Amino acid sequence: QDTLLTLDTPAAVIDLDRMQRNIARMQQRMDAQGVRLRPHVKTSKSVPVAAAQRAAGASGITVSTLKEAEQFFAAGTTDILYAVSMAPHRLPQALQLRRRGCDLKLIVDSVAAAQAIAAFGREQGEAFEVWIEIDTDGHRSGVGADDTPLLLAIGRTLHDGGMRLGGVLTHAGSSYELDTPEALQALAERERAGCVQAAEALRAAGLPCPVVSVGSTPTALAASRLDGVTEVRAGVYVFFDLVMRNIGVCAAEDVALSVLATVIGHQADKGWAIVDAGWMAMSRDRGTARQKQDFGYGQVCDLQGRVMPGFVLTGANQEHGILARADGAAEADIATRFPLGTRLRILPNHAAATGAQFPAYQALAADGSVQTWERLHGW
Amino acid sequence: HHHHHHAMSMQDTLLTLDTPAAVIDLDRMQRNIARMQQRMDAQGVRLRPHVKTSKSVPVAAAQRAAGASGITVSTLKEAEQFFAAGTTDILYAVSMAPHRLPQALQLRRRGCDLKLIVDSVAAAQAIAAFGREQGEAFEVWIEIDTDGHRSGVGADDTPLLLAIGRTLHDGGMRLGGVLTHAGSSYELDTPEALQALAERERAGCVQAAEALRAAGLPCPVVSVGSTPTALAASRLDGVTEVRAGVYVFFDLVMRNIGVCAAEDVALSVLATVIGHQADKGWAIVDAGWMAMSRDRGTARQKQDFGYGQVCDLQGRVMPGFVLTGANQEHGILARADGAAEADIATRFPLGTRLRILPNHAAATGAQFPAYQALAADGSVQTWERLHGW
Ligand SMILES: *Cc1c(COP(=O)(O)O)cnc(C)c1O
Ligand SMILES: *Cc1c(COP(=O)(O)O)cnc(C)c1O
Repeated sequence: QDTLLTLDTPAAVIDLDRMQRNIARMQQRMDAQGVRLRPHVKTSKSVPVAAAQRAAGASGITVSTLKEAEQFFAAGTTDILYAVSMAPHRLPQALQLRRRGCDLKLIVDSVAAAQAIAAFGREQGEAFEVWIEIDTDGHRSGVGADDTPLLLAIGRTLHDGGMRLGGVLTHAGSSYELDTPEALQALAERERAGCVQAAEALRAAGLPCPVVSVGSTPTALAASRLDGVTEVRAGVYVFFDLVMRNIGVCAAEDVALSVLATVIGHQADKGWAIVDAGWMAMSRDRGTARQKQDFGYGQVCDLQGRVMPGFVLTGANQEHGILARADGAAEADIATRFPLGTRLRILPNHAAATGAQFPAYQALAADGSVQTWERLHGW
Repeated sequence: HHHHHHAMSMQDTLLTLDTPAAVIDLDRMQRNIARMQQRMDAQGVRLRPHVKTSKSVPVAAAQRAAGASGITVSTLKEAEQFFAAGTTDILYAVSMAPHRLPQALQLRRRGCDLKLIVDSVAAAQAIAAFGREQGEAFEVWIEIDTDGHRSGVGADDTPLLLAIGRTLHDGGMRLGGVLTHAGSSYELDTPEALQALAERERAGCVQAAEALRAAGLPCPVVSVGSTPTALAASRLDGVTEVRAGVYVFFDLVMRNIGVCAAEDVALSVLATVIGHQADKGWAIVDAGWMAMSRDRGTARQKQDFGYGQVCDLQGRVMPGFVLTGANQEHGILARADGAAEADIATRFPLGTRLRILPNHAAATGAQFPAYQALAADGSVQTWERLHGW
């Protein structure tokens, strides 16, 4: 039996009970709202994590790279949305996946990218399914929600060009800057309204738009109503993290991903315990620094997963993390509290960034045993 | 010529690779390798490169061919990979955890001349007890704290030096030396401050070695270094070797510290423009923080490069454009000075390929399974690197 006492450190540990609670909470909310859940696997890139999301009721997946679409298709998942503005040079890759039987959907937000897809699709005999990305909050990519002329020009380029105009999507990722239920509820409504308005504008122009897809984890969990929406995309919620805790959509005790670390030394005068989880284990993500509670490079928990308020990783080098008091004081006799060899678990600022540092997760069962769940690295 | 014809037809260049990709400019890397080795040769000290920046066999092979002596690793997985590749002289330069002793023993039993470090009496007792139990005289160095950065015994803490040194020597282990790493050098940016810190690091490590020797304890190696202090030390009297790693590529944090120029940076991320927000002057690229890493070490330095400095396809800097924001798989390219470029779509057309210089070469490299090693002829070769532990 591998267990938390036998693993080498650092290790990325998924508490499966916490993961299952998070999976149930999101699926039950999307059912309450009358929409499908299309989880975004870029958080975990792991076949068994996505399998648990599908078993609870999810419908298809969202991926952030074509490498994830290859991985998940090779595992039997065919309903795949690649939710990053399509690069024309990746069209041969996308064509090969569709010819193989993957129902791979692409997105675009410009006439030039829509023309490149439709021209290549006609040449190769492929009616690509393409969704139009809508910018509903100024966060990133997308056609402005009131830019009707651009929306229609892209829609007619796809539809008149022989492609399948499959829907519109938006991602209100500016939700990550918010931290009150009122602000999140309001942004969720702006995301819903803007995505529904773009669908209605396509329809009113006689163009097909069967899918309306919205979501980020915080807006998924905050939306009061989702009229007009057919699916919500969310991914980080499967594990949560401290940035999500600060946004206010979970508690620290809901975070299912932690990094198992061993105490390898101390600086007694400074009240530091040095652990073997540095920034190569945690990642350089410091999202909580700009939030109302800064957790440094992570929140310390004991080996049982009990949060230890007031101890965080105040600093990190590549393979060394510095555990110390959040209150700035030099904990007296730090080595007496955390002897050499003590194992601790660190909750991450950002679950997708920390998970991508590891070749695999250690999925922790109720009996204390672990099973290794590989995940994807690279492109 | 069957092999020849098939090989050509399969050769990648910067035009055919998928993006993002981590590209090493081999000519720049070789200048970096030569420069550090020449400096250590001129000081009469060994260079023991730290492979944690690249974790790539052919990069360490270039360092060894240039004259390096052994390597430094940050994990036992690195020691396993490089020993399998034929590197026998390996220093594991992270405070040794007792639970890793069986793996260290197996590596030594297979022929790896693996050196461990400690900075505590309890760690030295654990190594000596296991070495007695297993019939192994481990070689252990004592880590010295010469600048307040991280691990190590204070250079002037004689009683703790001797306690640890005697625990190892009386315990039947080989007390092989002292080492220090003056990582506070990353907060400096003037040659005055760097030269003075390099002198503090040399003086403190040598002080500890002299105190052990004055107690009758062996201490034949004195090992110092960070890339900034390796490049700044005036003198290395009393030092046997210098360890440096990031110099093999450099990055924008090193450029800001002042120990290289942006044109010495050998690692860049190849990216494609996939979109725009013309009214905000944004080009959107397919290198987000998953490609660049979340490192923002330049944010506190004299020039903030956001998530990386934009260069053209030929690798030349495009002044004033940086990645100002990054999400997982999207980077936001825009003016450093916060003006909205007019006509951003004509400046950076959809499908244009760019190269992004990183804040931190070790952090960006770790995001990739492999580097694309770019030769003078524009040909690339895939150079695998290690991920995980
Ligand atoms: C990552 C992502 C999501 C899921 O949002 P999270 O807040 O990461 O759960 C949805 N849509 C798109 C386009 C994304 O990139
Ligand atoms: C990384 C490291 C080095 C090399 O320093 P760079 O500034 O990273 O070149 C040397 N010694 C130790 C102990 C290190 O961790």
